[PDB]
Amino acid sequence: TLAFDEYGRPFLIIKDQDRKSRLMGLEALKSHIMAAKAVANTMRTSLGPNGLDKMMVDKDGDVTVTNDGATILSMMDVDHQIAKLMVELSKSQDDEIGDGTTGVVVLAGALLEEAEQLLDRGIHPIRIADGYEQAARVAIEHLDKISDSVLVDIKDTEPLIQTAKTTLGSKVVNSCHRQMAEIAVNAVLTVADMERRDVDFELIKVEGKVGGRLEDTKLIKGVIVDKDFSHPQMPKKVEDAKIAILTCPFEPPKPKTKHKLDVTSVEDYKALQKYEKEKFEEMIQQIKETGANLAICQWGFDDEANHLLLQNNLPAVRWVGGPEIELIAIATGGRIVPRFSELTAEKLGFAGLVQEISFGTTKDKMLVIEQCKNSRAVTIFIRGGNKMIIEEAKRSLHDALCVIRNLIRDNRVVYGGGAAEISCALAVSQEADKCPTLEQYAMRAFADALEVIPMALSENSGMNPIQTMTEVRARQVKEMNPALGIDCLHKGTNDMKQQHVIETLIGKKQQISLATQMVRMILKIDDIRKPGESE
Amino acid sequence: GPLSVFGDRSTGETIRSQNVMAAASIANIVKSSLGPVGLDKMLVDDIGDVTITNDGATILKLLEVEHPAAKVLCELADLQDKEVGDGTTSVVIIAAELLKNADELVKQKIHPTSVISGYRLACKEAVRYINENLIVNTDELGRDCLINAAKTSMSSKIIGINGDFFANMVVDAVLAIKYTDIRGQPRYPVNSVNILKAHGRSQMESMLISGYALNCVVGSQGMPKRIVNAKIACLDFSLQKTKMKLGVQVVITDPEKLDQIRQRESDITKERIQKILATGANVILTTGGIDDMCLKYFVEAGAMAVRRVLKRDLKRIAKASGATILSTLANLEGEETFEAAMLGQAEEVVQERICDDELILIKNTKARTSASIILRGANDFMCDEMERSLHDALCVVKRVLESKSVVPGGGAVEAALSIYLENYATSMGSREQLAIAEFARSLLVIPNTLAVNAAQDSTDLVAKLRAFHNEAQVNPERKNLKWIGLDLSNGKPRDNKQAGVFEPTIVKVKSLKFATEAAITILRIDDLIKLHPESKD
Amino acid sequence: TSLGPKGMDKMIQDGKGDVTITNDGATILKQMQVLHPAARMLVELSKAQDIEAGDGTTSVVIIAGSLLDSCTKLLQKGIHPTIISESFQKALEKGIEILTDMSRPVELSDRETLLNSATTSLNSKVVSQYSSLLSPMSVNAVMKVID
Amino acid sequence: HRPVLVLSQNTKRESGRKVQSGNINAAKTIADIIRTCLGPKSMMKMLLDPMGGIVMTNDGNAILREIQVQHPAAKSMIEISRTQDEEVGDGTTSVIILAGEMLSVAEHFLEQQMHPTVVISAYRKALDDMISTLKKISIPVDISDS
Amino acid sequence: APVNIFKAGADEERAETARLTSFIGAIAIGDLVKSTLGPKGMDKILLSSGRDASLMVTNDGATILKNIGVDNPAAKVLVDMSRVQDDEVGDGTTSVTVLAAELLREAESLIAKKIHPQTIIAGWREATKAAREALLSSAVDHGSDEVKFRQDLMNIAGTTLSSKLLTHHKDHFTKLAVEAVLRLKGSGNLEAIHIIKKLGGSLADSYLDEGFLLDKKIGVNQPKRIENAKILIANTGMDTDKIKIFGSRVRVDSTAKVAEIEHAEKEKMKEKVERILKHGINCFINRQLIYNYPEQLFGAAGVMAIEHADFAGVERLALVTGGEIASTFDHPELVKLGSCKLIEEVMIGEDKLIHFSGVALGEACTIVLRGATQQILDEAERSLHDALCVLAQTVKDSRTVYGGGCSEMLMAHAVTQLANRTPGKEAVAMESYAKALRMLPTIIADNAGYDSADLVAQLRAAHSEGNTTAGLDMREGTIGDMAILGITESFQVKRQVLLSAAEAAEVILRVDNIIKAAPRKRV
Ligand SMILES: Nc1ncnc2c1ncn2[C@@H]1O[C@H](COP(=O)(O)OP(=O)(O)O)[C@@H](O)[C@H]1O
Ligand SMILES: Nc1ncnc2c1ncn2[C@@H]1O[C@H](COP(=O)(O)OP(=O)(O)O)[C@@H](O)[C@H]1O
Ligand SMILES: Nc1ncnc2c1ncn2[C@@H]1O[C@H](COP(=O)(O)OP(=O)(O)O)[C@@H](O)[C@H]1O
Ligand SMILES: Nc1ncnc2c1ncn2[C@@H]1O[C@H](COP(=O)(O)OP(=O)(O)O)[C@@H](O)[C@H]1O
Ligand SMILES: Nc1ncnc2c1ncn2[C@@H]1O[C@H](COP(=O)(O)OP(=O)(O)O)[C@@H](O)[C@H]1O
Ligand SMILES: [Mg+2]
Ligand SMILES: [Mg+2]
Ligand SMILES: [Mg+2]
Repeated sequence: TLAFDEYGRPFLIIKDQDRKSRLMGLEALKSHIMAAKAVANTMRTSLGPNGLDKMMVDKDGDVTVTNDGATILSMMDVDHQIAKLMVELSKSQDDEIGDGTTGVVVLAGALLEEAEQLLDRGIHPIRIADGYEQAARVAIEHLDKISDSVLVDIKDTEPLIQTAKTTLGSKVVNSCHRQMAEIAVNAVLTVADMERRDVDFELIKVEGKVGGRLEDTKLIKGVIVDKDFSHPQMPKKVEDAKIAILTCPFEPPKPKTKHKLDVTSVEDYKALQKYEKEKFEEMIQQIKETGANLAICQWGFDDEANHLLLQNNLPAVRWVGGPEIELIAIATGGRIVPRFSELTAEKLGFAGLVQEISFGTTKDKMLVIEQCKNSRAVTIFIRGGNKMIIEEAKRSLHDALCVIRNLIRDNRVVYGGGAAEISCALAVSQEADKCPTLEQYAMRAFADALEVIPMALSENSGMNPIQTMTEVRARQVKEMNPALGIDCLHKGTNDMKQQHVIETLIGKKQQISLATQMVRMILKIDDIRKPGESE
Repeated sequence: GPLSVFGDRSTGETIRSQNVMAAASIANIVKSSLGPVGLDKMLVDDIGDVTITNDGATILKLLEVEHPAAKVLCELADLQDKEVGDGTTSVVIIAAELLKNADELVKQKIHPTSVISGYRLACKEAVRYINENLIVNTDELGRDCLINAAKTSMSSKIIGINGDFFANMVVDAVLAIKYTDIRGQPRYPVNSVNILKAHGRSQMESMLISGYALNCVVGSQGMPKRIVNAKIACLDFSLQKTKMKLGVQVVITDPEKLDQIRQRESDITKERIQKILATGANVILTTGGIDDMCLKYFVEAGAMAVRRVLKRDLKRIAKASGATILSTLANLEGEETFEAAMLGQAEEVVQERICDDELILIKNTKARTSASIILRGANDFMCDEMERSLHDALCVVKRVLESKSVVPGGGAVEAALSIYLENYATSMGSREQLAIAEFARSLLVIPNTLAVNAAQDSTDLVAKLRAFHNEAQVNPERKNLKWIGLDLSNGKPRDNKQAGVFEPTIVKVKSLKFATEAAITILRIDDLIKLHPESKD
Repeated sequence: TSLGPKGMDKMIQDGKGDVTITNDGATILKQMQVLHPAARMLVELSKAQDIEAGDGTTSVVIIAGSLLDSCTKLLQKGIHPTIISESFQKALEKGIEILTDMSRPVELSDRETLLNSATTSLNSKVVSQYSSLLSPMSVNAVMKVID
Repeated sequence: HRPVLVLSQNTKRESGRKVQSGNINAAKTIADIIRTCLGPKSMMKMLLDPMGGIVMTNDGNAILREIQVQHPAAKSMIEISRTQDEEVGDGTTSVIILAGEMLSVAEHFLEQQMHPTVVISAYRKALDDMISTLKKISIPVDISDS
Repeated sequence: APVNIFKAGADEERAETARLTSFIGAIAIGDLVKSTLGPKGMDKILLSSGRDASLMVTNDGATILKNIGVDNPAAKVLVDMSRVQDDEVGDGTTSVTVLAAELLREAESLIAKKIHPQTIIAGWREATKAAREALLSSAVDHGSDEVKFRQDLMNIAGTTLSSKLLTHHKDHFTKLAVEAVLRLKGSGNLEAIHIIKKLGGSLADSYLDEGFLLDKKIGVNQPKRIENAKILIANTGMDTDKIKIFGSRVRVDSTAKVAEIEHAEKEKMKEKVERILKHGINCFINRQLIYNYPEQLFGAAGVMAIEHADFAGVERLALVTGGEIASTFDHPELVKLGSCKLIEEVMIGEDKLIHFSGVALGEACTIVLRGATQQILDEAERSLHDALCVLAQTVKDSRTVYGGGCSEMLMAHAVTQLANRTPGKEAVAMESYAKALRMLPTIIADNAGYDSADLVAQLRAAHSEGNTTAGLDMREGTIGDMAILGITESFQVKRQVLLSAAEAAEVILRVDNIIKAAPRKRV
């Protein structure tokens, strides 16, 4: 018996074993599938362009309406260790590619649902997991058949816009489906290093301010910071700005150590007045000798230095952030100068229309940089009607900035809309008979689970799943298999090449690879050692 | 998703390991009370009652259990008393070791239905081998078989003396109650021996009363307490005043007729007491009640009247003394006849001194010459132990006289079956041979427990025990080593034929049949569902 | 795990304290007392098998537990449940015609045919080792009282 | 609140040397109570009853009946003095001291790895020789003499 | 997810109670502020449970929703929608709340009709595009001929203040709102119009000051009024400077040198004031505090000293006098001084305020709000703030549309004309968009007590054949021409009512799952 021996002695193995939970049985694998299918059935309704959004409420009461699969599973309070691995699966897709975070959870729940009927037939769970590796290898090699792109980043941006429209077509930015798609294309190509095929997202600043509409979202080539002119009579428009970027506060120079400067006579106190009076005239003249007409400072200003800016016609901002001035020196081509004595004409930045824009009745007055000269840093200014449509557009356009980054890493594409999943399901079924020795049932469960993603698009579009999928799959066997999928309004024919539904190759290559390995770590587990109550 | 039952469900090898520990929790208790080197226990209740016993049935009946696999072994000991009567520590150890060795088989991914079918091929072969390897019936040994079989049962209890005092009283008790039946059935009803207890002198003063020992008093202290050449009148009706029934009421319309009805309730009562006493009856036994008015007629006439005796005691007296159990008046519309020729007979009815109580004895009863045993012990705890040890000793000589066949005790049967079943598993064994091979190792726990409780050598004495039994089966040179047992006082294998260690045949045949059948039911608890207690709703 | 000759029995201990060992599917589900309302209809399904047939009790839960399990993928394909109920009747009416072709007409006068039928039902119970006595006693108790 | 899967709930188990040498100390404890009530130089022992009465006596039977013990082997020694009180008159205090001393020497042999059945088989052989010794040293009494 | 729930204290719902709680929580927000819409709608009084409850009556829909604290998740989208409407245009926060709630009420009628919710989104995007062309083609521009633009500005302030507490004060408060923005003559900073609330007197006693008012009265022994003065303001430290050298002590050997240092400290503070009076000024305004040692120097020279006005007080004085901040005094030829006529002190509500009467280049105003209670002054300040923000954007965007229900029937007519040229899948969703646009004149008509079932039916029959300027006349209770009565609103205000309500109803209708997390410290 438990907690007692046959000789009457107490039988205690581990501490607090009465409040423990242990399941080996045959339902330990069944509890992992029913916990993972409910996550996949939740994310099934938010797939495709007809996917409905979800309303997420934080612990503080903040409400965020999200549609991407990365932020939905991350903002949950799920205390289930099987469903916690589905959160890290959608997070791993966002960190690597960042487009199929919703589809990688429905695919992982589809592989576990097909493995439930295979488990009742007597197949070992590692034998299903070894059969999924031999089946996912066919889906990787078949996905690299038809793949071509003609992007040159000069004038052939038409494959780049249609690739970003597939990512933005499922979000709430379909009103700006042509305007905002061209923003994310030009924001990547101006900051990407084509010699190394590396894109840095630190150069792409994504800012948002309430007011206006979604059509007022513009791609500002430069930087957008909160302007903090210390003088209210400062000119709010500079036509040709020689920007003097400095990191020294407008003050007498204070050392970093303890000084305790001694004053003995009245000649030393009169020397204190002439020291600071000549220091504020030296820090102002050393900027005017370089020909500068705009100053950026990280730290604060003194009141004595504020009026000397207006007398010399030198506008200056105050209290700029850390990485904000790092974006100014790249957008203007200037250098960040530590002191005032190291200022020169070569370390100045070049900019055109430097002005602040007031938005309605607020007092923000953000910076707008219209003209530049070969900048490697852009800033997207997202506007909207409320904060729910702006924070989602920051998440929607970030997925559009990632699919252009994946095209520079790999210039091979596929055709989405369920066209690649039906074509990959036929490749596993053709190799299931070559040979059907042991893993015949494990490969057919992989092909039946790959058809869940295109049949979820038929369910959200108001069609029938088994009626529409049987028509599309039969047309790819009777002839050579084209880019044949589905759509919501269906655009006439079902040809994905004519409807311009273009997805990246490495996006769907990591959808099958990550969902197979996450299934292998939740099939190769036969015990749960969770505790009982909290305290 | 899962089952929505409000109780508790445990599947797999969890219950398959819990039932073995439930059976081993009972076997490890009674392992210290087996054989002549076994020791008694103490059973203390919550109210303060102390019960000192070593029998396998009295311990497990008073002990509370909760597990469903534990109630099978506790009810297995209760069946051994009715079927055999001394075989009720050995069945519990075998039936728990049958589950311990079968648990090692089902952990080797062997199906339990092959273990159940493998146990039936070994249980039926064990009864077949023990019925073809007996020594002799009760004709060659004579009275030496009944005494030596009685001393084997007493060796595990408080009456295991070196002499033959308690052994001769049991054989003389069963041989005096030989009741014949139809179609040649010499039955020996051992329940007719009234076993009485009294805290008196030592165990060597236990009287063997040839007759019956009634546990009652005379009542009125004016009757002669010793009647020689007595005539027992066994009757069952209350000798009280004539009370009318519910349907009869006394509605008098004349005041002169009042006192004649009041005297009629005692005149009809005394009319029965004068016609049962004028026929020479001196001893009157009554299961009802004799009130103080009717006790005068026995003091005046000089007769003994015993009131409020048991109904089970009146049948043992009237059958042994030739008396007729009469409940009312009878014999073809007769007023008061009583059938005086059907009175009982007795040589002497004497109330002796039983250490500050009154006990009535009947000497030889003149018709059947029955027997009753009065036990004498130090305290009441020894008298309850002496009663249980004597009742198990009466059941041993009952089965020997009925079924004239004895087997050697002290592990001699379990040693011969441990080697014959290993050769039996090799001949016709394809997939169930592992269950027959573990049936032989489970039977070896009976000589193994005799070596543990004696603090002797364990893995060498039993290894020397089966060395003689192996040569008695593979070397046909008339070695006659089938009766090799254990000498627990010396620590060497001895011959149980000359030593006088005899046990009945059905104390091991019914033990191997009940332990194998109980091991099948506990082997099929692969799934167990326990619901919540429905007490307060 | 309680189906077939290689099946094991189950023991259900109720709240009163009367724990019984049972292998028949009708006796198990009446003692489990499942609180789910859809699972209580499967208890009454094995009850009517004990009334009509008597020897179909565990198998009626394996079929009905798998016909609903086969409807898990059917309800995730846009198929209406009325269409599944029409097609399950067409598979039921065709299913009896398949079992009728496998049937062999026998007579009650043949004692060897009635003996092998009763021995099959005893192979799943605890009396499978006692089928040499109980299975002849089951036939002789029936064929002498039926006329 | 789920119940704990136990067997033989709310009962104790004790075996080994703690029961063999434990019943000796319970027998030595009662024999030390009435040890000062055997000789003619004995003293009375005032007892208190749950009814409110007082039993001031030095007889070995009346003392042990007023003692409520919780030890199971201590309850056996009280029934010994009740047996000696009903059989004879002045056979009380002597049995409790003698049974405590026969168990005092029996505890010595239990430490020598000797089986308890060997000591009892030696006690029964010694009991049969104590009866024959008293019958040889006895003397017939003239009951007619006053 | 309800079946076999794997959450600790969190709950969720999918497609059953998700749209049920979203439609209940959003209609109850719109039905709350339904009674505050129109020129005859009542007002609300907002109260707390205690602990400085601070009751604040407001009729504007943004101030009601920002203080209630709704626990519903979908209702916070409409609360945040009205917050952006107050920050962008400052008007229509009540109109955008009822319109976004009437769209979801018509979307609740499409629940039982089994319409797909993505079809309603695609049907409303085409309906919103048709409604943008109705307001853009009906907008009336105003370039030259400024005597018609100033008359058009009084129709904007007369329409905004009619739906507030200032009902029978349109003869005065319209002139206080038009001339306040007209004196800016530039950008709508919306901070030069400093509103001062003083108790005592009626709302008709309120006025627009021709100069500027201030607090922190002029010194101790300084003159109270100087005619034809030169105003110089400052943002510098006067006394206890501790000038910008952290880690500097006075380490002397005797106490006689400490008396020489503290006399040298007061000489440098005297020399700083001597650099100020070299400009030839008569008034001094410092943002920081002025201690006693420079206060005696200004009083001996006959110069005023206004100490610690405000951080934004020197900005309004720089826009009303035409000077500069001038925090450093070392170049008198590069510091521009202000101009004024009278700096006399006036007494408004037993409080002496510094009146800057007769200032030059006065691009700043001061509204002296006087009311019966503090609750009226807090309502009239928000009512004037809702009127000055529209006129600050009407001078930037001169396009105006005809309000009073006329703009909503023009938008509903363009949707209904294109609803008949569409197939039946999306035409039902477009008809529900046009019915919600007709609810906005229905709420205005029913709040006065008129027959709303017939007046909107007369507006729909009028706009179906001509009558692009026909609207609802709330004065007599009939249908009149909006160009004759002069009931106009701005184009950017009416566009943000249409556009933000169509975007906010798009978010809530696309929600099929509300997964709320477990809150903290709630048990
Ligand atoms: N025009 C279209 N026609 C058909 N299918 C489409 C169309 N646009 C998008 N899809 C499908 O919608 C799906 C949206 O997946 P998504 O949720 O964005 O993945 P992730 O969560 O990884 O970003 C894609 O797999 C794509 O096949
Ligand atoms: N003199 C002896 N020598 C060896 N073994 C003995 C002797 N006397 C008894 N035994 C053994 O002691 C065991 C006592 O079993 P017991 O507990 O009486 O069974 P039950 O509980 O069924 O009555 C017997 O199996 C017998 O083999
Ligand atoms: N000798 C055998 N060999 C193979 N299978 C058997 C044998 N005997 C019985 N079975 C199987 O065991 C199953 C027992 O089913 P059972 O539980 O009796 O159904 P029900 O609960 O309806 O009575 C039968 O379906 C039968 O196929
Ligand atoms: N005068 C005496 N001299 C020596 N011994 C005595 C004398 N009188 C009494 N005794 C002893 O005192 C003992 C008293 O025993 P007692 O406690 O009366 O026994 P019980 O409890 O059975 O009555 C006797 O055994 C006796 O030997
Ligand atoms: N004189 C008038 N005639 C007709 N309608 C009017 C008049 N004045 C105001 N209204 C109407 O009253 C409504 C008031 O809306 P309001 O609550 O101010 O919106 P918000 O809260 O967004 O500022 C306006 O939509 C306008 O059409
Ligand atoms: Mg996408
Ligand atoms: Mg059956
Ligand atoms: Mg308004």
